[PDB]
Amino acid sequence: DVTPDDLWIVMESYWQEKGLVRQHLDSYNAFIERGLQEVVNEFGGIKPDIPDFEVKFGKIRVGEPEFQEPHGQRKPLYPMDARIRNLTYAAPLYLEMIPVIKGVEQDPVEVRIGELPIMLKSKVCRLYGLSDEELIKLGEDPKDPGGYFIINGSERVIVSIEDIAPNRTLVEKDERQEKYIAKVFSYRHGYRALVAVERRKDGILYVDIPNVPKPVKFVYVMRALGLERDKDIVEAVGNDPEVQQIMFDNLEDASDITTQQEALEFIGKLVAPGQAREYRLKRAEYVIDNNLLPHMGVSPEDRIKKAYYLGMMALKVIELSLGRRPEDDKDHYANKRLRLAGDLLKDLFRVAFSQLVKDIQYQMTKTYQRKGDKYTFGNIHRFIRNSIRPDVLTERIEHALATGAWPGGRTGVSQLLDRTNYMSTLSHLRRVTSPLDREQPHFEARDLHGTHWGRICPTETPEGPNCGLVKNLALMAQITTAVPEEEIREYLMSLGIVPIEVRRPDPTLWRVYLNGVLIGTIEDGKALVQRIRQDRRSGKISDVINVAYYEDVKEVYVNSDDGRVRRPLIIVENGVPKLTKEHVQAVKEGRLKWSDLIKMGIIEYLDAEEEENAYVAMWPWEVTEEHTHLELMPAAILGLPASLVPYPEHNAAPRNTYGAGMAKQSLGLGWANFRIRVDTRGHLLHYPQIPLVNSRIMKAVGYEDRPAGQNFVVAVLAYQGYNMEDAIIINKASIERGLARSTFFRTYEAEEKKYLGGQTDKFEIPDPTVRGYRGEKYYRNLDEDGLIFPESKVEGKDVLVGRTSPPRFLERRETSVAVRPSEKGVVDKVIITETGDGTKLVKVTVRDLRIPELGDKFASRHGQKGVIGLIVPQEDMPWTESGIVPDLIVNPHGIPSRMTVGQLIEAIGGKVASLKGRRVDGTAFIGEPEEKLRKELEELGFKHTGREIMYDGITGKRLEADIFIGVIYYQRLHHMVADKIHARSRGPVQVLTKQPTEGRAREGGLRFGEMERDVLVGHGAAMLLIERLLEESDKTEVWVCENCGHIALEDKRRRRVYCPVCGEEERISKVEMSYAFKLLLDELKAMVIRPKLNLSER
Amino acid sequence: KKVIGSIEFGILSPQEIRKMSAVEVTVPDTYDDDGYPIEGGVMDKRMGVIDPGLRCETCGGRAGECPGHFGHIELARPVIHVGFAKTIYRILESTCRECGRIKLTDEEIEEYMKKIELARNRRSEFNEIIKEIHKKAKERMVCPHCGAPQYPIKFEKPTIYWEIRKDEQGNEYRHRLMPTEVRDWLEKIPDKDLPLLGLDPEKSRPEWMVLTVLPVPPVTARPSITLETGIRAEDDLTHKLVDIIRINNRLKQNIEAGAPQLIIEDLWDLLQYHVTTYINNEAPGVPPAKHKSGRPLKTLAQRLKGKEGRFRGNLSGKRVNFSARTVISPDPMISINEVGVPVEVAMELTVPEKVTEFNIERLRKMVLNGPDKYPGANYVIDPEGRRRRIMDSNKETLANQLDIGWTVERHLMDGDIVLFNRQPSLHRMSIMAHRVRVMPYRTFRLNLAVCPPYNADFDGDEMNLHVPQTEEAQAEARILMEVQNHIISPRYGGPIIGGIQDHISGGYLLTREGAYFTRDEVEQMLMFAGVDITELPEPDKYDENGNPLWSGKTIFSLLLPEDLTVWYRNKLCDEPERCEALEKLIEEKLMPDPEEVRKLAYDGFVYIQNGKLLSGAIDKKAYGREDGIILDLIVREYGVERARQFLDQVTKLTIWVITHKGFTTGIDDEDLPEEARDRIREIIREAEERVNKLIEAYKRGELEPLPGKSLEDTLESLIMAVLAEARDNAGAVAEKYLGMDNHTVIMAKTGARGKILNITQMAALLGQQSIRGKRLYRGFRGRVLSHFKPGDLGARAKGFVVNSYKSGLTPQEYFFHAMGGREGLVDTAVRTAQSGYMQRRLINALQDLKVEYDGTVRSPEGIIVQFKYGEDGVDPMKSWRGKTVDVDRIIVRTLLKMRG
DNA sequence: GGAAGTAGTTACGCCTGGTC
DNA sequence: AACTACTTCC
RNA sequence: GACCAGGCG
Ligand SMILES: [Mg+2]
Ligand SMILES: [Zn+2]
Ligand SMILES: [Zn+2]
Ligand SMILES: [Zn+2]
Repeated sequence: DVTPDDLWIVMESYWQEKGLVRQHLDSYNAFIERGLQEVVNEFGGIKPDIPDFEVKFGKIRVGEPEFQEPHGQRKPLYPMDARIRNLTYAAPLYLEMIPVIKGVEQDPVEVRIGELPIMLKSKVCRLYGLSDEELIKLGEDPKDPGGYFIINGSERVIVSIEDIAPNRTLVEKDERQEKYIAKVFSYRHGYRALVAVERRKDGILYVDIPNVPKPVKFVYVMRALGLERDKDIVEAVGNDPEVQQIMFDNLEDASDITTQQEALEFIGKLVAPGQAREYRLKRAEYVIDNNLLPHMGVSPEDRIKKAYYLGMMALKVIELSLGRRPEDDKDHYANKRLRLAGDLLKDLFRVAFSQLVKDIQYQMTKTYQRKGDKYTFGNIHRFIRNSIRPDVLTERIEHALATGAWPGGRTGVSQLLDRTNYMSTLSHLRRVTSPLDREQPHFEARDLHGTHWGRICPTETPEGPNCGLVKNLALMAQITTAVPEEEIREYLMSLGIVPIEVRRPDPTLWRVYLNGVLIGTIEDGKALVQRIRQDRRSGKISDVINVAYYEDVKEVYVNSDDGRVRRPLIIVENGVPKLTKEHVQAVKEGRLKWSDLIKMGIIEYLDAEEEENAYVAMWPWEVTEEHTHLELMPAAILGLPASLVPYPEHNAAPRNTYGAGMAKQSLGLGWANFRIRVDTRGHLLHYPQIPLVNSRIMKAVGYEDRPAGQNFVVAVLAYQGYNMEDAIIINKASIERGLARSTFFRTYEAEEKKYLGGQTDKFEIPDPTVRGYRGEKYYRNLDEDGLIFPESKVEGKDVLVGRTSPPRFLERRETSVAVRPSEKGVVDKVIITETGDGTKLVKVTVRDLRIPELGDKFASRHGQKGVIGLIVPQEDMPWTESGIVPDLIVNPHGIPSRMTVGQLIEAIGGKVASLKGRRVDGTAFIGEPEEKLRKELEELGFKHTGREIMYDGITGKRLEADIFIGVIYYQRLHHMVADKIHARSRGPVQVLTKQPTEGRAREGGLRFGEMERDVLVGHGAAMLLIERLLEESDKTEVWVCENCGHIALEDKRRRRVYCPVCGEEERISKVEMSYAFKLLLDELKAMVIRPKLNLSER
Repeated sequence: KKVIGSIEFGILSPQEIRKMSAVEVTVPDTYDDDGYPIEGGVMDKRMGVIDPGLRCETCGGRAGECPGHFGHIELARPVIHVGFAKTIYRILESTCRECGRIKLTDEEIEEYMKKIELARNRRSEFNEIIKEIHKKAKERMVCPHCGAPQYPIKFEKPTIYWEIRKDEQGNEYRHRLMPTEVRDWLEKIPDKDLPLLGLDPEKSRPEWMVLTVLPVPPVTARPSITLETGIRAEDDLTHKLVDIIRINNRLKQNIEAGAPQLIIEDLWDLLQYHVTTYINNEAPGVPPAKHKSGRPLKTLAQRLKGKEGRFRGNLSGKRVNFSARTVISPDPMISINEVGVPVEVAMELTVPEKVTEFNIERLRKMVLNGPDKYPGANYVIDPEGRRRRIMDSNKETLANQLDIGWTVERHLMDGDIVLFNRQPSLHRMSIMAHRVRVMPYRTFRLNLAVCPPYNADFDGDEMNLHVPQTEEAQAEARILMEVQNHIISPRYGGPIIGGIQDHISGGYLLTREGAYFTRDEVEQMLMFAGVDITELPEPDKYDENGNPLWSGKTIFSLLLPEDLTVWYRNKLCDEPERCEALEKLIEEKLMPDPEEVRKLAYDGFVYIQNGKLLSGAIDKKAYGREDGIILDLIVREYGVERARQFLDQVTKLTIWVITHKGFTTGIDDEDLPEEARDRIREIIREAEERVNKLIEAYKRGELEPLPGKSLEDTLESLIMAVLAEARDNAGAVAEKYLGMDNHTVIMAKTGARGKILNITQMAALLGQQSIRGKRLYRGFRGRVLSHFKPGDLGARAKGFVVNSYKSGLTPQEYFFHAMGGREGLVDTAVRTAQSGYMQRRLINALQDLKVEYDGTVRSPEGIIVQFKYGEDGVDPMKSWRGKTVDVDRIIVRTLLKMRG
């Protein structure tokens, strides 16, 4: 048979042909190729208030990425210049207009309707299809995978959203009123409708419509949708005798009250309360056509199909009532479809295009009315061109991408791309999020599902509120892109399916559902499914098609939608997998590609629905005749940061989660482009190293070309109690030789802002006569131009861009840019450039050398976080009989409570790899077994247990016990103690509350919250509570009139204190209270409440 | 100077608002084009000034010094206060329409007045009585005092009062009650009728609820900041006031000019909506007032309520000066009551020290050093209150002019008292006072024994450091909050500050059987621990080379009180017969011959006699997070300084032992022989066969349900019981075979770190995984993964992991373990949120309860909650593990003291 | 007594950046 | 959302 | 200044 080492070649070919960001690129390419034109086709031509004029819409075209200079013209624009000059990497969008004058169409005019931002490495970007040298010449890292946008100079990545499958009805139990609830999320043109039917405890059927304030009896809706005959309704809902009786009982009390014509009026009463009968009818039919089952259509011709779909939903809820079917799981991945960059862009562009269409209509009507018809019909091209106003669409789209607040309630869709290292960027580009609120305890939604196998990483998920709700894709996951539904419908109908109009469903007849909607009926549904999959394997049917059946309820589901997470499997027939040794050799020699293997029907893509019908084997030697598929590589079920962990199955799951999460925070050469890149913060490990024990997936992906971490010599012993409690002891000599050394980059930005009236600011060294002038020492490194020379040492509070702004005090004010108060470094790079509007812009990059010290956080790939508790000289470190000195010491007390046997196995493997001169394979399930590693260590001349005889450095005698020592790949995280230490004696305060400001960046004060107040009270410390909460935040003195209790007024001009409310001058005394309480008294004296104060003598 | 004795809350009268105001605002504008405030606008200088360079017209003070002053807006037509809407509705439907009386009988009036005078102390009884009066008045149709129909009043969401009258014969109409007629109705209410409605005759008036004059909050209460772009960013209150002024001006114009009543009513409703959203934007049933951007505005109600509101965000808890935060790192070489402070923080934070007779020289030296050198000062304050920053060309003069009575803000130095806090702050030990010890590097240092109170674990933890500034606060901290105290937890009356992992493991390596140490090791460990000693005790053994050797028990006894005597069984007791023999020997006379005890010495029975350890090994029972017998006795019988000294010495000693003796954990720590592996394999095989038999019996209907649950639940419970028992048996085999010489076993049996479950999961099967107490079921239909046949209920197919961590997990078992870990990690956050909310509720309910000088516990109004705290008068912190007094311990201690 | 409505809460800090 | 508790129509 | 997102214990 085929070894798993031979299936590894096929998996590597899969990752070679298709990158790691193929979901974003595929979705965006589909959006550009067809999505924009689809949206424009939904948006019919603009019809203004003109007697005989209206414009049709032609073909959407997107040009090359170009930028319109403020005083020049459209130069070509490349992503580096877009992300350096704080531009948006967009392209002109052109739309043809067909003017219809009195029913006839003239020649088209092409007008630019706005700019569309371009995702990097897509089919329209300038980086597409460029060799490594060409990308390098453009100042780009060839390792960068694209898939993100550049908006106003910042890199924005759109995170996929794990929504519920549209147009699919799910049944479940309310468990409160004993009412069975079946809801569907019908989608049409970006609008979702929550249509639900309800069987209450009384046995009557109710339907909920989002815009109908109250539920309506189901038979009323069924008759309003064109079903005049009662018997027709009973037949359409179901033919089973029990269901027939239920529908008869539900319909008798409906027909005795509301007939066909009465139902629309009854709905209208609730929809449009009042006496306007025609308006009630109009509103009822509007909410029927638009707000009930919009996916079926909005025309009255689609009302009948709405009735059939509602009858099917009612039949499902009845079957749930009878218990013939189980509850529909909402976490089952057959019921969830991802929303990608393509569809989210489609919806956002739809909203922006609606705004532009309405604006152009307004402009056309206004211009026509306010200059008549002299040139509107004399030259229609100028009339159309001047009415365009294209900035609306581009501003809307760019604002949505930059802020992340999508149209509707969606928020956080677009997030700032993480560029800490390779792993963080790729994992962010492979991330999935859930729309549920993170505060609530979604126990069923935060847990791992069996359908996540091969689709979602089981171990990589953040800790805290987002646990389980933020997911990352497995390495084998593939997300579909929709195929045209009409061709699929036609092919399925040709296969033998007869539409429900001709043949009605029966218990002995299979119900076929395409894309979640019922299409027809067939006998022997298993034969139909077999024919479908045989056709797909033969190649005549596209890859995206997936089909499954259910013997329990006799239903065949056909899926061809977009956003389905799938995994590849090897087709097994009659106990023999389709993949053979010659296929593997052809793949290895480059004669065969992954797409070829998919097209020949050797490897199959299955989502959860089709996988339900599968019986998958995990190893080639486990295949029997009953198996339907074989696992290509079980180690690919993990995510990318989770695949960084070696021997992950020898660790506890929480520690694997910790390691996967901490792999995205390590320091290393994340991108070779870092030197010329302008970014707010960045790190650079000076000597990155390949993990000696590493998975083959890490080499296949490309992590080896951008490593983040180093291999340390680690001894597991307790040393002077300074590695106690997860602390770490490190070697001073190793640090001084370059171990874990790094540099921190910060890029300050200063813009020469152009205010109104020509009042500009100036880059210059300000004279001391300007207002807000800092010390003359702070401008020491500045040049006469106003910019700091590069490679000049800069410490805290020193300025980099001397700048003065026009006066606005009630001489020129100063607004120069200086380094942050707690940050030092050397000026690595000073660039000067021009903004989008044309003002001068300067970026200054400061690099600070961060040698490891006490408090810096270190982590291993197995989840063992820790900070440096001590830095010990080499002569104080213990040494081995072989001359090996540890670079790091970890307390043994952290091993057993955490149960990370994988770390010990990795230490053994690292020692063996170093001794052999060959790196050790640490793949998830096919890596080198621990027994082989121990035997090899024994044969190399060392103890098989990994324990070695060690000597104490301080006293010189050998330790009593044999010390476990090895090589473990430790990574330095960006949580440095220099970036976290903060101390505030006294500084700025907020204007509103006079309390200290918030934040390390603005000399903030630490919040002494109410929990600490209760802690202080429980100690009995009353004066300490006064000192901490009154003297040190907002202590003030107020004048109170003893006669009235209001706040007295002190006239500094007249040198008098009095109460305006009563005019008292003798009964006035000071009180001492926090300024926040005086503000509270002010807000209480607002909204008309009198807080009279009574004073006591003390 | 005065202090606030009480606060009386009332409703401001229109005359009060008119007199208290400094301006009447008419212009709905903020600033002019040049940048100066518009006279008559919301930012008029007669309401205070916030922009630097301006001057106040009411105070004459500059920005930040003028407190702020109120203004009023004379509303053209009165509006209804949203806060008092339901109160106005209740009063309207409980009082007469024409005369205004409460519509209650005079006998009922006098009886309810008498019942109001009584039962006023508690709010609940008064509220219930008010509801009863409201119901009785609401039901009534005719006013008893004057014959008049009382049409019922309907109330929709805010400020919509709608009473229903019979317009025609048999036809009724609802008439909307405008604020004018509502207010007039309220003025007609007499003063003798207010108490039965709950209103105060003087501090409140029902008519004042309908507000005709709106106070404008001062400028300082709604500041506006100028953005770096040059544009002005106003507050939400400023915008809402501008809109209110604009609409009020429109209404006044339409009223004086003359308009159709419908337009006037529409403008009136617009003004009412503006005022209602100004007072409470999230009031029920009102469209929130949205900002131009699209977000809703934050108004007075949002200013007050909420976690980010005024009360919780700026009154109960607020940001403070003289605080610091950085990562914490371990430091076993500082005392338990000390903290290592970085030089940067010590130089930044200062302690105000008034110069006196004795500290004049030191303050002169530190003024000479200045803000640069660490033992220096930052500021010098003369007695007049004028402060001067120390700098070059100032140090010599300020040092010369130090005199006496001046204030010098000096740097932190050794011995200073500070507050140290890791702030998830659950109990009162989350903040304790530590003595400052200045350290070179930039991280906080903490002794290991003080970790359990803070729950700190040196994995990136950060702790806040607060420096008390007044001498009263410093004394309070140093007397009540120091780390020497709080060794015993108030929760359970047991030691919370004790050895954690390395102290326990090193103590076991020290005191265990056969553990001996050389002369150099003994001297070095005694010097390292800080134990004072000038002569070593006589050695216990002699090496084969004649070298003297000391037992670990002698070294441990060198740091015990010479009077201490106690015996107990620790966790290392595996053969109870030896412990019973030792107890039988002790019980005969209570002073057994030391050599006789040494003959029967056992590691599982600790027996200290006159401060000499004669049997037993140091365990978690000696000192630990809970049940530290020796530490508890030392802290209860010898004081709290002796406990601190013993804790420091024993921690350093055990650390030295574990460091220089070698303590490691390797792969071999999870190894089992072939016999143990075979026994475990047979255990799992028999468990799987039993589960198969149960499944087959359930499939044939052979099994019958257990009481209280169905057949399916019976089968599930039986399967889980079998699997748990199999895991227990495999763990028992592993425990039997691994032995006590394994370091992983050593730290688990001694309680230093890890349980038996960890060793079982690491050296034997992992056991059954479960979510919410059930077997793994979430996945496909009839199965969990698609690698198992649907409908399978077997052990492996439902989450029973048959592999150890050492043996490596199969992919199915890996996914099952991932599910278990996920359920645990999900549980943690939900539990912490629920616990935090419950703790907040408990604290807000029990905050003020305290013990009076007579021994009782009383509520703030004087209500006695407990006539004796804890029903016996003993503080749980001072109690003996919840007991009033340890009678047997006292008896044995006294008998040994006298008869000894 | 329902049977809906309505309102009120849902741990504590801290850090970073980005846009208004 | 998911809990409670009132309130309040029935 | 408040909003969002991501992290840390
Ligand atoms: Mg921690
Ligand atoms: Zn007064
Ligand atoms: Zn003033
Ligand atoms: Zn009356």
